[PDB]
Amino acid sequence: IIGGDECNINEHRFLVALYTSRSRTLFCGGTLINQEWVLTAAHCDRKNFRIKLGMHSKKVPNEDEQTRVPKEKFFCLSSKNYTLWDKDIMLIRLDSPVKNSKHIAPFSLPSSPPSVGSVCRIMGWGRISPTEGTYPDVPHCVNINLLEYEMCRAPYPEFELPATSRTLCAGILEGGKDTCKGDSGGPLICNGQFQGIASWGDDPCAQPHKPAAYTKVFDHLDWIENIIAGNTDASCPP
Ligand SMILES: *[C@@H]1O[C@H](CO)[C@@H](O[C@@H]2O[C@H](CO)[C@@H](O)[C@H](O)[C@H]2NC(C)=O)[C@H](O)[C@H]1NC(C)=O
Repeated sequence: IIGGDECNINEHRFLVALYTSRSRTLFCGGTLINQEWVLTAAHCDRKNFRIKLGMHSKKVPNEDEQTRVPKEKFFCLSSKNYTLWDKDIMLIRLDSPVKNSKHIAPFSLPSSPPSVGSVCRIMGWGRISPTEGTYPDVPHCVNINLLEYEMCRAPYPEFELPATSRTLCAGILEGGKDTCKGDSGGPLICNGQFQGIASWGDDPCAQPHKPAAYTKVFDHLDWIENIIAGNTDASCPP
């Protein structure tokens, strides 16, 4: 996360870290949405990975950290394909439930739709330098604005982005605050609700007028609810 500061140790109880099984290299964030399910991005999928819950500092672990692994992973399509404007979502059922603790608690799915002009917060253990390779020991947090999706189209002519999407466009027009490498898959919290999943942004991060795309959680409520209810034939919004 560029342009923020270390998160308060109590403000990210739902934030989880995806890391490799062997080197313990952190590669994405994610969000605990109840006692046994996590939402992250489809681009975060790996054949083998672990999920750390209740983590703040990497080297000075919270006493109540828990580790889980995916028992099941769900995607919009059997191909697990996604695009720059939709389908970048993965729902994970944990191998066993977690109990709430000082540093662990889920973020409920959103109950209202996101409103343009809201102020949102992002958080993760990604790079805190727009260019370098400075990865923090603790997660950082920063506030950004929810923009009209139309805003995300013009800055990226190479992607020929369609007029509508299943993503939210968020950032700061003047630059300086942004998601960055290692934060993707993590949550975008807007006006108190879990509204986005970090999908992609530009590199270097936090450039002026280069906002980032976050998969729109709200549009996927039916799909999420149906999978959790045990309807595996559920479909993402067309
Ligand atoms: C999922 O996406 C992959 C990669 O974008 C698709 O595989 C490509 O298919 C096209 C032709 O259909 C070829 O040009 C590429 O060589 C393929 N592989 C690549 C780029 O690695 C695939 O079609 C998609 N799967 C679906 C739609 O089921």
